[PDB]
Amino acid sequence: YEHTAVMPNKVGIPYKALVERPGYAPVHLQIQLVNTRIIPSTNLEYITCKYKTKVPSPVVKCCGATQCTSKPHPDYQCQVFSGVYPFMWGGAYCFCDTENTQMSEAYVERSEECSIDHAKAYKVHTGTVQAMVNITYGSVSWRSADVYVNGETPAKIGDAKLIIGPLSSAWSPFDNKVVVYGHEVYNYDFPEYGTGKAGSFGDLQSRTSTSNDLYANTNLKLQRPQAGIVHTPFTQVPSGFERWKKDKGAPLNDVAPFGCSIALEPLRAENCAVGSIPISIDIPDAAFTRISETPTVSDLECKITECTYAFDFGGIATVAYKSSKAGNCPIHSPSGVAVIKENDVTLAESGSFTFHFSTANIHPAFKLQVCTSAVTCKGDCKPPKDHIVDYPAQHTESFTSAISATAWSWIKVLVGGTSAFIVLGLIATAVVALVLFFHRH
Amino acid sequence: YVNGETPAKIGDAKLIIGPLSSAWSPFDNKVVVYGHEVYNYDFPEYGTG
Amino acid sequence: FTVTGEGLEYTWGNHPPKRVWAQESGEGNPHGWPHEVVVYYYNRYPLTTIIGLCTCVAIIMVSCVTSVWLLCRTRNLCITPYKLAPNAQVPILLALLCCIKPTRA
Repeated sequence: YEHTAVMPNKVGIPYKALVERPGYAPVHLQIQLVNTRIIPSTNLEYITCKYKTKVPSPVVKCCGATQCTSKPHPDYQCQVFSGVYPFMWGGAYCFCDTENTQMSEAYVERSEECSIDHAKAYKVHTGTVQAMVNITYGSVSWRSADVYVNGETPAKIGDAKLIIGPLSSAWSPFDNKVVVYGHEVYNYDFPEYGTGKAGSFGDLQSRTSTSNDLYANTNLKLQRPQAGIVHTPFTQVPSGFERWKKDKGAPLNDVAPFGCSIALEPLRAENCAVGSIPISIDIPDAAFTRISETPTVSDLECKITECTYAFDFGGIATVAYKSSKAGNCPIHSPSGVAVIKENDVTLAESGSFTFHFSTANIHPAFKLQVCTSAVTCKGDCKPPKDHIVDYPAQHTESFTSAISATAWSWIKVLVGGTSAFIVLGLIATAVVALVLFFHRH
Repeated sequence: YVNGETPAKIGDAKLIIGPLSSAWSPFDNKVVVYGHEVYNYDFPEYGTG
Repeated sequence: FTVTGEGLEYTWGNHPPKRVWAQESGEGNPHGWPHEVVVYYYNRYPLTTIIGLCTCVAIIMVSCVTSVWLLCRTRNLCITPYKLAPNAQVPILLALLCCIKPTRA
């Protein structure tokens, strides 16, 4: 048998339903989610890290000139200094006074730390959504396996067959371009591998962590070695990646709405709460017993003992019944006024049973069906003492969940009396018109 | 690279090829690649057949 | 930090995150006098019950000045076919019941 419905996109809140095969006893059904992961499709563009500029040994011609060509290196620099006359240990290095030449070339490359901490640049696209469901039905225990949230694919669990419907919202916390540095994820824009302004984010752009070609502009410039000392000095702007790690705001796993915890190894967005998920479950035909082998109850009267507003199961009710035989049959409230803590009861011959429920109304007007027989329950509820709890609400608050009986009496008085005060006015002009018409003849 | 940002050095010049005026692509959302020819085909999506 | 019924989470230092939700306690009492009813709904809704309070007195003011533009017009048609000719005997139903001005002469 196939049962279709719509479940909401909440994780810890179970969905309860009562399937009704004709000619057979009803079977309780319980679907619960564990995970909900949105997995966008990403492709790496470039990584970035702190640079490390190496300087080769300069050549010191004693008297002459040595020019350099152009080398295929990122941010390569050449500048020839004339007339240096350097000193080393053990006397002066050169002889030809006031006519000398120093090479002093410099070159920018990736640091050794770039294999460990590096920000990875991605663009995302819409990909797969998958979840993890928990299923029980009848007398079968809990079974769980991860499904795919597309209408087309079925995933069997136990002996059933579940088709989780598509999500009704295409919302995703990720932007078009993201930066994944270390543990956290940032919503950011890139200089698109061509540009980089030497001090913000893209002063070193490498397409792969082991790539050979490298882009780097760090405003490298060489300076004159002074006072006859053999060294190659240079001034350049500091690293933009080192600056970005100071001046970055909050990561996406602290800003994302709906409580989406962001994971990393497939770059997921776990456990969001938006929209609703349709369902369809193929219950096996061997789980349905014949209706004649079940108790048939009658003369049900339900009185709600104590009720309250609270997020947990704060309502207690008792049902007095009378049954033909002793057995088990599930209970379920089809309305949204209350949810039921219990799933089934053990019956006898003309006894009683009690159950726990949670609601948001002052006056609950729900009904529940036990042993394919229904009974209505009414009552009153009280405000709870607790101000803040640490668990989500089991129920769903509606638009008219706050209006009491006394507040609706003032709604009807303020509407009924003032509308009828115009009806008295409108019937007054239709009477004196009739009186003046009868004065005409 | 055809985007208005990345520059390329062709000899001693520097060319920045701008973005295309149309975002038209011949491929559909789902394609099938058999041999050396592509097809604009839909999918049974791994659960159906 | 203001916590609503949707929830709020906070991380302090290197501690794991903690989530808290707000219940619907309130301060007032809905089953009582009209000053007690409004106070309870003002704390629960501080954004909707100040509009519906102004709307309900806007409709009442409109419906009151609509009716007295029609009750006084009707009473102005009781007097104009009787006060013109004072010799006509005014019936006893129109003196007090149907319209307010009583008999004389």
